[PDB]
Amino acid sequence: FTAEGVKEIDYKDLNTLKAYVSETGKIVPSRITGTKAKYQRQLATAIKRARYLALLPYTDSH
Amino acid sequence: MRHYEIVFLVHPDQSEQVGGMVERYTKAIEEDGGKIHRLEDWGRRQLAYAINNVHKAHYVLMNVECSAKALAELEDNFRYNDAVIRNLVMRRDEAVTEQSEMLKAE
Amino acid sequence: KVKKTVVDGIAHIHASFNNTIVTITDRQGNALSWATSGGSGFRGSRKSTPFAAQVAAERAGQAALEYGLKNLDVNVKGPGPGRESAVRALNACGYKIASITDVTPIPHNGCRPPKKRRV
Amino acid sequence: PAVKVKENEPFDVALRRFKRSCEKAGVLAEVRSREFYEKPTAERKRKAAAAVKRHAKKVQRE
RNA sequence: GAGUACGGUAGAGGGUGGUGGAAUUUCCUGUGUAGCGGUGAAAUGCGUAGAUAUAGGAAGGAACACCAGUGGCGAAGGCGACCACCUGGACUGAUACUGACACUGAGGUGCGAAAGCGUGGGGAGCAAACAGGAUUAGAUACCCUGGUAGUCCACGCCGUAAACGAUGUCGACUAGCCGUUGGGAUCGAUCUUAGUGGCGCAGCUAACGCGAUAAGUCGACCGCCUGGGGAGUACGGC
Ligand SMILES: [Mg+2]
Ligand SMILES: [Mg+2]
Ligand SMILES: [Mg+2]
Ligand SMILES: [Mg+2]
Ligand SMILES: [Mg+2]
Ligand SMILES: [Mg+2]
Ligand SMILES: [Mg+2]
Ligand SMILES: [Mg+2]
Ligand SMILES: [Mg+2]
Ligand SMILES: [Mg+2]
Ligand SMILES: [Mg+2]
Ligand SMILES: [Mg+2]
Ligand SMILES: [Mg+2]
Ligand SMILES: [Mg+2]
Ligand SMILES: [Mg+2]
Ligand SMILES: [Mg+2]
Ligand SMILES: [Mg+2]
Ligand SMILES: [Mg+2]
Ligand SMILES: [Mg+2]
Ligand SMILES: [Mg+2]
Repeated sequence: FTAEGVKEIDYKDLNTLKAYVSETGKIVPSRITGTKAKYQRQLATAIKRARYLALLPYTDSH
Repeated sequence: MRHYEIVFLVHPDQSEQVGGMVERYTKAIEEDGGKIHRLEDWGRRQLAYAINNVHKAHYVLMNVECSAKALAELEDNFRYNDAVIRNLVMRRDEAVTEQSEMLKAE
Repeated sequence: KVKKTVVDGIAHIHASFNNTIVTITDRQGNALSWATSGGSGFRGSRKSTPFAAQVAAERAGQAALEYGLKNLDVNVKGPGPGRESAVRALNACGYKIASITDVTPIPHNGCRPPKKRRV
Repeated sequence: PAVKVKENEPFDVALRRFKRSCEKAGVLAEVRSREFYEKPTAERKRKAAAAVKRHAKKVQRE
């Protein structure tokens, strides 16, 4: 996210959010993706918030 | 006043008069000194899970500049309306006004 | 005693640390046949082995050939043994396994579980 | 965690692929964790010990 | 030194309401037939009055998977779903402002895990007491099947913990190396600031060990100790 822009990770960008979920539908640990801690926290909050609005699934099963 | 961002999705059966609800809400909140900055409609998407045993909903976004009174009355409208399903209000500090995701795909 | 045909069944394997239960149903969840490790005549330490699960799946499949069921989808659920031997018994019964899915229920916080055994 | 049998392969790669997918998801670990109740003292102690061992593992590489 | 005004950051800091998804339990209904559950092995227990399994629906309560980390915040106790509202402090940068306005602190005042107590609600799971089955020489235990106070909420009391870093608060100096959290400057690297960790020279220690987050070198104030039991007990007061 430090490459060009994006002052934060928004909950409306599903294309970026889907890069940080596993096929099950869980958040990917920061030690794998190499993301900074601050940006990982922003990922977590955005993913939960978008998961509320049914844009992302809580679980692959449902 | 104070900035707010509201995401609001309507039952698919009533997903034809959504213009009316948008207009009445906008009037009711800008008649008290409020303001509308962005009003986006990307409705009729598929749900990632079934809410009230439906799998479709009509999404809409609006950024508003309102006060406590307008907030409370709009929240009541969403609360006691039956074509509301789900709601999200996300106060922020800047007026965002230039597209969010629209339909990037063809 | 009356006849009814049905194609494309779903087989549920319910594996625990003590037993396994295999149940073949239609798409609507209507059970046609079932079998269990204890029903196969193992009854004890032998009940918690993949061999018992394989025999149970064999019996259930042979019962289910009555209705037809050229095709089975599979739902595995539970941590115990017999988790995979049941599926490889089911195919050898002759069905065409389209897919396998794990449906083990996981709480997100849930109720608190029992106290720990002091053994 | 789910798979499919696609393009006429034996029922010996699909089963192993399903096993690998389930291991990657973390099903047995989750069930073994909720098997009994772990009091917060024990949880915190385990996290501390694992962190110490992880740090020693990292340091011993050099 | 200590404070004020001004932008700006990160946070499970606190309080009041609203709402989510997974799972368990009970209840209603369809299919279906002889087992299910549990153990080291069993038995108690639940089933042909149709169980466990499986599919649909409804009610309710509590905890908040992944993110999650020698990570963060708080004086400590402690604080992990999401949103709005009310609110405390810390960090950071430039300029201006007051002009020693400071540190510690016997009495005193306030916050203070869990269990417990009072009044009124609630009741899914777990589970002191209790009942039954095992094991045993016995078994008022470990183990199994059940299960009530309690655990949850509001207000009030209680005032204790291996309440621990077993290390009082404040300030100043004393080789270095390797990580990490919030944030600035210079040209990914270097410098710098407040935290949080692993090693380590001097020095200190009975030794273990500490070692800029000192248990080293110093200063200001406070609390406490004086062989082991009897005993943190008796009597008196509060
Ligand atoms: Mg148990
Ligand atoms: Mg049932
Ligand atoms: Mg005092
Ligand atoms: Mg309590
Ligand atoms: Mg009590
Ligand atoms: Mg009592
Ligand atoms: Mg009561
Ligand atoms: Mg019980
Ligand atoms: Mg009480
Ligand atoms: Mg004490
Ligand atoms: Mg403590
Ligand atoms: Mg002490
Ligand atoms: Mg000291
Ligand atoms: Mg000092
Ligand atoms: Mg050291
Ligand atoms: Mg000493
Ligand atoms: Mg004495
Ligand atoms: Mg006394
Ligand atoms: Mg005492
Ligand atoms: Mg006395």
